[PDB]
Amino acid sequence: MVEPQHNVMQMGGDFANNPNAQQFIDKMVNKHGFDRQQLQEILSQAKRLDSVLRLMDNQAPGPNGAWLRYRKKFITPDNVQNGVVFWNQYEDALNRAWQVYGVPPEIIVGIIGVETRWGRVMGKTRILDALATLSFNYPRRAEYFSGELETFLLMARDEQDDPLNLKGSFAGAMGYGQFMPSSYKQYAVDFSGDGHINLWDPVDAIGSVANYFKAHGWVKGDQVAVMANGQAPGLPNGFKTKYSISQLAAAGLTPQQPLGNHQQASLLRLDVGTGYQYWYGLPNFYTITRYNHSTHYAMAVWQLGQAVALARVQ
Ligand SMILES: CC(=O)N[C@H]1[C@H](O[C@H]2C[C@@H](C(=O)NCCS(=O)(=O)O)[NH2+][C@@H]2CO)O[C@H](CO)[C@@H](OS(=O)(=O)O)[C@@H]1O
Ligand SMILES: [Ca+2]
Repeated sequence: MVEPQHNVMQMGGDFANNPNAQQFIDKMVNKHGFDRQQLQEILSQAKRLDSVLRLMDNQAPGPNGAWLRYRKKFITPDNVQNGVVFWNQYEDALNRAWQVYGVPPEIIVGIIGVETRWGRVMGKTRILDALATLSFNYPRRAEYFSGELETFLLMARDEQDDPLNLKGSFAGAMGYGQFMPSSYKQYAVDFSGDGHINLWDPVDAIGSVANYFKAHGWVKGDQVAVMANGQAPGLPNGFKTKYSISQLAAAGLTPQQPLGNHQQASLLRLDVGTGYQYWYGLPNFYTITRYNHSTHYAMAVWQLGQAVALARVQ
């Protein structure tokens, strides 16, 4: 009947003699009451993906058209049309997310579009393999990923999922919005109302993205970014920069749209080939970068969402 297998203390597989894997198992047992043997069975099947390690290293911390190349990966007729279809298909959920969280449909549609092309590209890497690899064979971010692995196993246990069946990105991101396990834990919501938080359910994903945004400071109705007239070659740029509107004016910039009561902004500079395009980055732009720490990412999400919004009016 019951086979405890207390004597089976050594697991096989790529992480068999990994001290970090063994310590992690001990933690899961002590802290969460996991069965050591069940965990060894799971991790014995986990694969150490060298490709995941190489990519994490490649991503480790002009004008030549850099922004245009990034932009055209997302803003194309095919993509905008698929975005329109997604918006119309889930218009009610999007409007409800707007009412509940104050995050507009274009932002949610843009996020899900850039992340997975609205569910078409969810990822093919087993979350367990990615997280085990990064937790046990990647010292630089081992603590961060171990926390993600811990949360993932707890998630799988709770929602009764086979931890080995779930797939996603090389970093362990999941579903329509590519939520990391910790983001699922802190921000995912059962927006569909069936009692279960499913990152692969478009309705849940819509509400989850909205809640993530509100939690990270999204200001309802506030502008995201305003293009500037003029150039500011001397000034350092990027989503982390901060200048008063007065300083930017002194640098030779003027906003193309009224900035309201905003007194500061980040200076964003996009490489459009023929030169540079300067923008006043407002708080909501920064909020987008909280989802994925990149200026290009945030600008593509916002512009894709706007492109889809306009394409719907037609
Ligand atoms: C919604 C979400 O989960 N966003 C998280 C984001 O996910 C990113 C991870 C990325 C990813 O999977 N990258 C792997 C490489 S590739 O580009 O997919 O090929 N995609 C996800 C959504 O944009 O990663 C960063 C940094 O880890 C997290 O910030 S942190 O908490 O301060 O660490 C952030 O919370
Ligand atoms: Ca649900």
